[PDB]
Amino acid sequence: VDQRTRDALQRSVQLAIEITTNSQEAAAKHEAQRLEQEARGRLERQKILD
Amino acid sequence: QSEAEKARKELLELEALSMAVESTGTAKAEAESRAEAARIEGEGSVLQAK
Repeated sequence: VDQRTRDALQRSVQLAIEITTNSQEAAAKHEAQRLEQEARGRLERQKILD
Repeated sequence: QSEAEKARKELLELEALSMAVESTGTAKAEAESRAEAARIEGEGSVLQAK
């Protein structure tokens, strides 16, 4: 019945959306770091072979 | 780092061989030049003595 209550719940749903976007950005950052380290390791082994 | 050390072992073996070659070549060259000069001086000293 109270409008303030519904307005308070809108902040809850926008915080849930912000949480989901932060989660996908963190997953992308960790995949980027894994590929970066794999390429760096292959590059170092190739420099020693050269 | 484990894979890089696996190849770095063979790199260090080849560098050990190259250092061996360089050091023994330098020492052999200098010693043989001094021995040749000494032999020529010795035969000259024989002829001077006569």
